[PDB]
Amino acid sequence: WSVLAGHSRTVSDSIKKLITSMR
Amino acid sequence: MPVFHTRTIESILEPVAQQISHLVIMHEEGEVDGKAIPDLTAPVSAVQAAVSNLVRVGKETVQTTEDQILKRDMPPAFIKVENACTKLVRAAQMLQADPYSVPARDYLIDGSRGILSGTSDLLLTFDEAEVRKIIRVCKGILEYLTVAEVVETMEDLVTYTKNLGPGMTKMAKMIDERQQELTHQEHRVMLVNSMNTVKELLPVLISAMKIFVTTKNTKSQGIEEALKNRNFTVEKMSAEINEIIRVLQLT
Repeated sequence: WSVLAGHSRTVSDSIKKLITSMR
Repeated sequence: MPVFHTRTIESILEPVAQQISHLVIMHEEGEVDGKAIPDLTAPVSAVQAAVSNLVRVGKETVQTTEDQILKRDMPPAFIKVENACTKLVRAAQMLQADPYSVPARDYLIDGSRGILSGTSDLLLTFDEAEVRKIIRVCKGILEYLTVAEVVETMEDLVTYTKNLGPGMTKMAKMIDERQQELTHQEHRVMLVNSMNTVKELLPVLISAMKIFVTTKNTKSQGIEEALKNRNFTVEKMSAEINEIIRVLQLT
């Protein structure tokens, strides 16, 4: 329910932190 | 490129969508083609674990859940997103070897966009389903309104209203808590008006009926009329409820 969203929000930071990290 | 559908997803997914553009400008105006793009194995693997988790829970969800459209539609998210990573890992790998690697940069973009997309869909399904439950409720009410045309005594009236009044409160709860969710004011409005419009025929429906039940039991004149000021009420109520249903189902 919100647990599902819970994980999808993570993936997002996973990414952002990543795209960040190139610069 | 469209607005995100509810504000829970918006919060989640916009921050990413944004940044993915930031990357894109960057790529295509000269110059990630400057440096180094440092060993990126770690950030990626970060990304991989998260997604692996996500799938974990999607898969959990599929294998529970009564919703068979859920069952059908969520799997591909898992791929879209699983495949996405493949493209990230490669880009990593490519960069470890050659920091100036140009197809790595495209791969990176396209991984992210993939993940956005997957995750987006994934969230859109669980929500589509979340809307479908609400619908089931409304239909439940709709059916009952049907049953008003047989309430013929005091006994049954009370019986009838004992259930209607609450069924209404449950729908009411969720429409309201649903409308606060959406990103389109017209839809937020439409809903609310159409629900307020119903919140308020409820007692009309009652009295409409009371009267039918009074005059039937007095064996007298314009049953005929109560019968219609009543049925109409059910026609408005119903007409409105299908409208709510309609709205729930929009982009």
